Amino acid sequence: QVQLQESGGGSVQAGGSLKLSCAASGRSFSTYAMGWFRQAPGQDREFVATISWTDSTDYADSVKGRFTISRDNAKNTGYLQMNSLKPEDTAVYYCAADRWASSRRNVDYDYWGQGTQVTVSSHGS
Amino acid sequence: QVQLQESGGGSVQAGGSLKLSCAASGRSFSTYAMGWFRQAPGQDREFVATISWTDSTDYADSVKGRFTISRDNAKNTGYLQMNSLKPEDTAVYYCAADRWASSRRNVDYDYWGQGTQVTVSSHGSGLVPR
Ligand SMILES: [Zn+2]
Ligand SMILES: [Zn+2]
Repeated sequence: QVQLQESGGGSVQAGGSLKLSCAASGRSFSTYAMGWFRQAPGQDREFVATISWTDSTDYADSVKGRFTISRDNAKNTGYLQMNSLKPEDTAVYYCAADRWASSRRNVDYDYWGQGTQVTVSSHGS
Repeated sequence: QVQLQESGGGSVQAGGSLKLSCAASGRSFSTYAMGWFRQAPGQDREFVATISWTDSTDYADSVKGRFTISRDNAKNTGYLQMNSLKPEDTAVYYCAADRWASSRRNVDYDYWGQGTQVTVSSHGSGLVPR
């Protein structure tokens, strides 16, 4: 089992950047896949990116070329670098982990953080 | 002569990251030094970082190892990547440009943006990184 804690959220101008971190506590972090999901109010919790135990990555089409997922097993930490942020990215961002799956389905991850709020302004504001 | 506009500011959790951009309008952007300066409440506009027209960099001791200044001459844009943000970093951040400046002095830069606000939460709100 792992416990996860996200950090790095904020409220930024469109086109800006943020970096989210997810700090894991528990045994065998290197054996977990890590996922990022996001939920806007009155919307379903959606796949953003995942990284496998071998650093194989997967991204939603909506964030390809803008977001980068990574991990540092020595720090038991995962990261989501978010560049060229858009108002469509506003949401609570959750990190999730699982040893038995590495998919784009939220039901396939059994360990979740509490979430970090990301807010992005309108375009050209 | 260039016109500058900063973007990318915001409010962020202590320990987080931002990236500020400075878009320049005008001729010969690649011939200008670009500086970032910041003004916290009750403070003067202080040097943060500069990049010369030959890509030579200079950082304030308070941001060395956390901030990275860069430029994209093809996009007439400069950048300030800010990692491991601290409450000490809360300020209005200004970009400045000059063809004839090789100093940390705000009087050596003749072209200024209007500023972008950066607000970092309290130290206590930050986690202990591994
Ligand atoms: Zn599972
Ligand atoms: Zn000058």
